[PDB]
This record gives sequence, C-alpha cells and structure tokens, in this order.
Amino acid sequence: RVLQLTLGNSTITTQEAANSVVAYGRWPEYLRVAACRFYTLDTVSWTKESRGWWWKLPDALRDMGLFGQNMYYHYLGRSGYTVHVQCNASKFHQGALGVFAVPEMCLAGTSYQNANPGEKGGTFTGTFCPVDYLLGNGTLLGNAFVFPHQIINLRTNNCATLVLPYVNSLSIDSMVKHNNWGIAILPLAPLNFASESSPEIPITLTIAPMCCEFNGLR
Amino acid sequence: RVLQLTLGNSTITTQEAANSVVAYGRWPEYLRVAACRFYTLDTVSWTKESRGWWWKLPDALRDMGLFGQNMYYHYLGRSGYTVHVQCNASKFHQGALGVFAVPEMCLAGTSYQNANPGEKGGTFTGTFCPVDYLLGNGTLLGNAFVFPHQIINLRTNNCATLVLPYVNSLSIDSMVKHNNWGIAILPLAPLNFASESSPEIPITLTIAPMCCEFNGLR
Amino acid sequence: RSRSESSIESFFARGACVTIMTVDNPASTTNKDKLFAVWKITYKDTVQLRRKLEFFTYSRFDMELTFVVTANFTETNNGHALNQVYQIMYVPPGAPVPEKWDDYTWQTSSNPSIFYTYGTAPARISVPYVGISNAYSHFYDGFSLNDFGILAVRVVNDHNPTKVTSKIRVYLKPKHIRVWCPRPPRAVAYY
Amino acid sequence: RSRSESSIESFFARGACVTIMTVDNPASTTNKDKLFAVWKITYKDTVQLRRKLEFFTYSRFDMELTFVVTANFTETNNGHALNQVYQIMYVPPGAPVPEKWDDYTWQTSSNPSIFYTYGTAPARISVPYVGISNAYSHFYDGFSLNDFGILAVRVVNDHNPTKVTSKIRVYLKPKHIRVWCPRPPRAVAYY
Amino acid sequence: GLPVMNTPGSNQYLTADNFQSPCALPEFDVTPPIDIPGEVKNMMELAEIDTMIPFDLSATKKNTMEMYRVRLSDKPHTDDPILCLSLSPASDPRLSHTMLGEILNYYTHWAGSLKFTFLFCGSMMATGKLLVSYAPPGADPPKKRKEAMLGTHVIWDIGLQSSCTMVVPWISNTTYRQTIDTEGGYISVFYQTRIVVPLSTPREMDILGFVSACNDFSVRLLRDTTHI
Amino acid sequence: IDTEGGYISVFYQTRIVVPLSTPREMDILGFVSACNDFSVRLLRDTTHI
Repeated sequence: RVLQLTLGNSTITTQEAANSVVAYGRWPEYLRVAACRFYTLDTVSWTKESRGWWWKLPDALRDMGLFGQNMYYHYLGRSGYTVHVQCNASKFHQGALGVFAVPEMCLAGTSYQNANPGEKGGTFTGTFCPVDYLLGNGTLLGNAFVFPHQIINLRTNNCATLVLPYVNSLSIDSMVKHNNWGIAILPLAPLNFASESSPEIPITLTIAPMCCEFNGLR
Repeated sequence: RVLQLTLGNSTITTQEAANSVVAYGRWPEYLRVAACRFYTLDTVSWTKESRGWWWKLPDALRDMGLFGQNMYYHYLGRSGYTVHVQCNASKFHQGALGVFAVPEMCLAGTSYQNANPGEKGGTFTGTFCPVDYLLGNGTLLGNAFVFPHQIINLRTNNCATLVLPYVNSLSIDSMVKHNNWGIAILPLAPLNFASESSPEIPITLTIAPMCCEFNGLR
Repeated sequence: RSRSESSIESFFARGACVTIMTVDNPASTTNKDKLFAVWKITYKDTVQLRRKLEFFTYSRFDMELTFVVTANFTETNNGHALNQVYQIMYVPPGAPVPEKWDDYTWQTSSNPSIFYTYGTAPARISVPYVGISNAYSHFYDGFSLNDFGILAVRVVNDHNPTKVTSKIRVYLKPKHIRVWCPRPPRAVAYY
Repeated sequence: RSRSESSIESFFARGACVTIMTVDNPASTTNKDKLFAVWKITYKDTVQLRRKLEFFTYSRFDMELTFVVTANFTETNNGHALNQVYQIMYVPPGAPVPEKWDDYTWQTSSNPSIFYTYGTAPARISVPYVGISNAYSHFYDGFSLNDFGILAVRVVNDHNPTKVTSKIRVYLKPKHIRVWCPRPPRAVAYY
Repeated sequence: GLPVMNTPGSNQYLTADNFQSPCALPEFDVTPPIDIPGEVKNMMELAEIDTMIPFDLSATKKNTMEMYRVRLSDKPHTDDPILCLSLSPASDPRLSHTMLGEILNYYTHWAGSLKFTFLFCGSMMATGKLLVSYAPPGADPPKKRKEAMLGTHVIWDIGLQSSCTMVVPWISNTTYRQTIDTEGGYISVFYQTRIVVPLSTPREMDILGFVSACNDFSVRLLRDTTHI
Repeated sequence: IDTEGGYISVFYQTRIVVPLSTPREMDILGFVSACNDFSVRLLRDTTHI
C-alpha cells in the first residue's frame, strides 16, 4: 500500500496514513483554497550527535507561497495544519524520534527574530539554543508526552502525521505577530547504524494548512 | 500475524502456530488447572561447534512451580505437553535443527542423576555425553525422523511446536521415577553466519503441560 | 471509583492567599506614601496557584476575593482609636490606578468599592471573567500576560492621633474554572 | 452584540460619592456651629454625575443614599467615648432646614431621620422622585434648578468630655433612571 | 427564631450592590410621569448620530468653525491625500471629540462598524471626482492615488451626488478593541480630478465630514475618567 | 508517601541477536500511565519555597 496524496499542484508519497494523530481529537474546522497545499521544508540531517529540531507555526510558512502572501497581506487569520514527518532510513539504522506539537510553544534559553526561525527551524542543545530535555522551559521531557505527539521508531515505522486544529484564546488572530503551534522533534533514542551506512539520515517535514482563512485584505 | 498466547500468569509471543506437529496425531486427553502453564527454560546457545541438546519430560519440570510440587507431592500422574522451540535469529544466519520427541528416550554412552539433567538438559557429542548422530543408542539419525519431529530451517522458519500426548504402557505412572518423553534438538545443518554477526544464536524452550493430572496427595 | 476531587473545579477552586496588603492610618506625624496599598491582581506570585494553572495553557474563571483585615497599634503609647473603616476598591482592567491617597479614583463611579467596617465579617466580592480574549492565556508565543485588575486599599478615617498599621489578606478562590490544552508541569525550581 | 452596559440604568445607576459632611461631637469646650452639618442635595458639585446628566435635558430618578460614617478623636489626649449615635435627617423639598443643633426640625414628624449607631452597617434610605414637575429639568430657558431635598446630620450624644470629629460620606446612586432629549456633552473645562 | 449564619460579606457596603432599601418617603404620592418626546433608552442611540468630524485641529483653526471644513482648492495636482483620518475613534484626536468619541471615553471596550459621510458644500455648478479610500487595519496608509485606488475605494462624483457614505467594517482579533493604546485603518480622500468650475465661481470649496456608529456597535466596561 | 506495591522487572531470556555489523547496543524506553479505573482523593499541595 502506497498512497499518493495530492493538493493542487503538489503531490506527496505516503507509505500509509495509518498512524495519524489528531491533536486533542478535534479536526480542523472553519468558523461556525489554493494556499492550503503541501509545503515541504528543507530537510534536516539527523546524526548521532543531534539534540533536536523545532519549527513554529504559522511562522515556518511565512515565505511559502500563498500561505505566506496572505499571512502578510491580511491582518487576521486562522489555520489548522497537517504536519507530516518523513524520516526515511534503511532497516540497518536504529533510533526514535518524538514529534511533539506544542500549543503556544514559548521557548526560553525572547526577541522576535530569535523565537521565529522561519523555514529552517531552530535546534536544541544539551546544556541561542534551548535545552533538549527541557524544551527551553524547565520541563521534564518525559512529561512532554502530554502534548499531541507521535513516536517515529525506525524499527517499526519511519513517518508520523499530526493533524493540528486552530488552538488559540481567540477565534481569529494575526499570524505575523503570534504563533499558535510549535513542532519539536527530539531524539528519544539516539541514532545508530551499521558499519559504513549513511551516517546521517534525513528528516523531512511537509506542512499542509487546513481550513486556512483570513480577513481583511489590503 | 503475531499471536500472543496466555496460560494463567504467563504469556508467550508466537509468530504463528502454523507448523504445529501433534505427536502420533493424538491430542492430549484426560483419562476416559494451575500447574498447566508455560514454563520457559534457560536458553542454550547454538554455536558452529554444537552437536545437540536434550531434555527429558517430566524431568525437565521437576523444579518448575506446581508441575514440580505436584510431581513430587503426588505418587502417580500423567501429562501431555506442548514443547515450543523458538530459535530467533537474523536473516543472515543459516542452519537447521531437528526437534525430535522420543518416547522412552533411553540414552546410552544409566544412573539416575546421569539420565536426569533436569532444567538445563544435557548435550550430545560427536565421537557423559551420548553421540549426536546416534542419540546414544546405536541408531542412524536419518531414521530418527520416524519420531514425532519438526525441522527448524532458519531460512524459512525459526520456531517449531510439538504437542505431545501421554505415552506410556500404563494409564498413569510415577513421574519422579520414570520419564515418558525425551526432546532432542540436533543440528541437521551446521550454523553459519555472515562476517561479524552474533556468533551463537539462542534456542529457547517453552514447555506447557496439558491435561496434567495426579493422585494421591500426601 | 470516583473522580470528583480530581475535577478541575475541586483541584482549583480552593481559597488561597495571594497577597498581604499593608496600609497605615492617615496619621499626621511623618507618614510616607504608605497611606494606601495597591496590588495588581496576578497569580504569578503565589507558586501554588501558578504551578496548578501552568499545567494548562488557556483558562477561564470567575474570581472570588475575600478580604481579611487585621490591624494593630504601632506604638507602645496609650493607643486609642475609634473603629476604622477600610475602602477596598477594585479597579477593572484598563482603568486608572490610584497614585495618591486622595486621588479621584476613590470617588469614581466606575471603580466598585467595598467599605469594610473593622471587626466584622471578612469582606468579599466576586470578580467575573474580565478577559478581552475568550480565555486567559498562561503562555503566549507572540509579540506586541493578562489583566485581571487592581485592588487598592485605604483607611477612610483621616485626622487620626495614633498610628494604626493594618494588613489585608486577600484570599482568592477561582470559581467556575475551565482549562484547556494541558502541559507538562514546571518544576518548583524557577519559582 | 449586546447593549446592556450602555443602557441608561447601567450608565447612571452607579454609587458615586457626592459629599463629605463633617460634624463634631457636642463638646462643651469652645465648639462653634460645627456641631451639625447640612448639605442640600445637588448633583451640580460632582462632575461625573453632572457631566453624565447634562448629556440629557430632562430626567426622572429615585435616589438611593448610602451613608458611611467614619469618626476619630481629635486630640492626642487619652481619648475615651462611648459609641456615638448619628441622626441623619432627610428634609424633603419645601421644608425648613435646621439652623441650630437643638432646633425643632430634629423633632419634626415630617422629616424622616435615620439613627445610625457607629460601628455598624452603613446607613441607607431611598428618596423617591420628589419633583413637582414630571421631570427634573437640567436646563430651563425661563425665568421666575430643582429641589431634591436636604440632608442634615448631628451627633445625638450631648455632654461628651472628649472631642470627636466625624465625616459622613454620602454615596448617591440614582435608581430607575429615565432621560429625555439628548444634548451635546459639555467639555470638562467649566466644572 | 430561624437559625441563620452570617456569611462573609455581611455589613459591607459594595457600591456596586443592588439591594432593596427602605423608602424615606413611603406615604408620598410621586408626581406621575408624562410622555415627553425624546426618551433615550440607551447611550449608543447617541453614538448612532452623524456628528461632524473636526479635521483641522491646528493652532488657529481649532476651537472655531474652521476646524471642521476641509478646503478643496486649485493647486499642483499632488498625489498626497486631501485628508487621512485614522480609525482610532478614541485614540485619534479628531474622532475623539465627536459624540461617538465622547461616549467611548466613558467605556473601555467597543466593537462594531463606523459610517463616515463626507459632504460637498461647494457650488451646484462645480464638477469633479474625489476618491474615498479605506485602508484596513495593519496597513500603512496610502500615499498615492494609485495605491489607494487598488485597495478599497469609492470614486465619489462631486457633480452628481453631494455626499458619500462609506461604512467601515468590524475587523479585530479580539471580540472587542480598547479605547486607548495599535491600528484600525485609515479613511483618506484624494483628488481623482482637479475640481472643474464654470465662470468666475470660486475655486475654493469645502467638504464636511460626519461619523456615526452603526446598529452593530456596542461598548462595555464603563470607565469614567472625569475629574479636576 | 510511606510499604510495598510490587516490582516490574525486565530480564534477558536470550542475549540479543543481531545480523552483520549492526550495533550491539540498543535502547528500550519505558512509559507509565494510570488506567481508567484510577482515582485520587484528599488534595495535598506541598508546594512552597
């Protein structure tokens, strides 16, 4: 089984949408078109020495196509997302990732360009760069599995999916000023591999806005 | 398909009960509760140099839980068994085992502690220790495939199952004095493996009495 | 089996002191600007309520404030004073705060005020949800904290001979709580 | 959408202080005619209520008066005094006003009087609409202001040894308001 | 008697309290009311009234009759606007003084739509085109006629209709804005065409400007800041 | 607080087999959670400074 998903002028090859977590059980919904497509970010290399990676949302897509154009040329907007993490590796690599979606992921070691990496995303550290096992804020990472999450354990699966509804104190809000979601991908178990295998496996993120809607155009 | 068998306070993970030989076609049967559970023995390491292994029954379970307690605190008893041999290896190992269940497996190079190894089981040799290709008694091992048997050929399967009914000249008999079955696991083809793979693969036995019944308690 | 005491209402709605506001009598000797006390309502000071609220991201709650006033003469001097009255003024969000003892805010119709007579039942009000947003944000990943209001306190009696200090304990009890989006709880470390 | 808080009742009916009436104890030392305090009820003093009423030309409203009495000894002297009682007399329109402490108006059956015992709940009455006209005129383009009444205040205890000053805050809350014929609101300039 | 238990809050006077109270004149027959014209049941009814915007708050113009008139003249056809009015009805000194602003100063929060109404007070003969633009919140106001035209706008014809009623919408992240500090939009009027006149008719006309809340407007959380 | 309650405990039944030069040092993680039958009572906040 190999599903070939499509959104407009974009196509993605998912092994299967078997493990697809919906954050807090709520599917994205409008308030009771073209921007909502697959935007695949620049891959990051997971090595033995990695501590983690993190992107914000909608900050990650501030430059991507219409979801960037609209996100600037409007004032207010809301959007759910579909973060698809593909971590294609061999059968002779081993490790685990924890993909955690975090509402209002306020990081701490704080000045807009600092907490808004954009497309490339930031990285954690193990002692700016926030701490890996803390997620910046003093917070034991074990308890981090409260958040909407999924485990990419290479021995069994090599891709996760996260459907994220719009989560904010407001019905609609300015996307330029204020992020809603924060994706953090941290290695629960370290990478390891056979003798001379590819020593750094790639992690790819495919973000797809869902129920993207904005007001008011200038 | 991964079946997860259970007997009381014990659970076993069988890949599939596809190849499950019933010795002589007869299922265990009472004479026309708690002791009947999974007792998993201490694993034995199959190397390149192995000649074979053998356990008796019910001698192997003389110390295991209630099937040992009862087996001593009673005088007469009968029991069928379910010997499950798991020989988990990689796809880069190769070899074959012959699991043979042998009624009245009288061995020969003879003094109770000698022919009653118990939990650990004995081993064969290639020249005490009985001979591998003879099974102690002068007996060509090829013809040994008359016995209730199954071949664990690592290229296709890596576990066998043997359902053993109660086989004796008597309806019921003293388990302390006299064994009924003898399991002998002999390498038909030798172990071999790729360059620096795990050089000795483990063989595990899970014995499960069936229709265990005894008289008379002291 | 019963999960009532682990309900949000039971876990949160529990009378917890959040400040101790000290005010002196308007004595005409040398008194500083300690004649009145002002405290912006905020849970970020008491660790118990804060650590319980930071389990969760968003929130909504009415806020029952009880006021326990306790006074005493300062000087060993032969102290005498008629029963004092305390103006406990709640200042809603976005409103001006008192700067002086005789500022106009103490006469503003907007600002609701309690007139607690000393030696009686503890004063009380019930602030409703006063959020512009539809939920109090405990964590906000954006650029330009939430305003609950201010509590100001003074003695009403003016030309008093003997000094009288007074502490106003504020027992805040959140009522009708709702909380969304749980989070890992912070250690007690950075509090 | 909701326009409740911009209703006339919500906009106007809010407890606002309108005066602070000071009275001294009938001490026999040298006390002047400060033994009693008199204040004609008028909104033309407090700017908040006045500026809100002068949005509109005519009006009608009951008038709930609350009285917060706060006393204190004047002298640093070893002050002692039993609990004082205050006569808070409302004088309707067209009635005579007290001239002296022991005038007859304090014994008149007409004039309703409250006897507030110090150190208890604030006194209160509810004056009804006392207008000869069918609406209070805030602006009148004619030739010959509206009379709401007078509030007089005294201490009832008479032969007191130690002086005791006392301030009576009058918190007027108009209730059941109606207003007609809106107008431009005055600047804060001439107030 | 009935055993009671006086709770906390007893004997306190909360100025926001609403209890019954004893009437001092209980035998007095109140003067009955009459049907006066003009009963106001709500304050927003006063903010729904088109009141005139003071555009020129300069040193001389202010506190006169000239502070309201916007003078259209004949001068080099500069792309800059005739007027640019920020939509901070409370935090804009021009709209702050209108009736709307006077009612908003009494409140903290507000939400709804505004309707602006410009009015040509020139000659019956004069003809021309103005362009009435509305930049939405967050936008930096239009500096040239082109930038304004591309956005929302109304080409008002001075010759045909003498007024132009553009209605602003309710765009805010919160359900309610504040009355103090941060954007809210910009009305702005440009010449599309320099105003034509016939014979010796004066080439200096005036436009007035009005503002009013709409039926969707609402305020909350009273905040009187009046003092001396 | 304080006295027993049991012990989870993980043993090797068989030393872990691997194919070719694959690393012979793996990791196991461990998770815990209450079940639907779980309940608590008598709140006791011990948080202070």
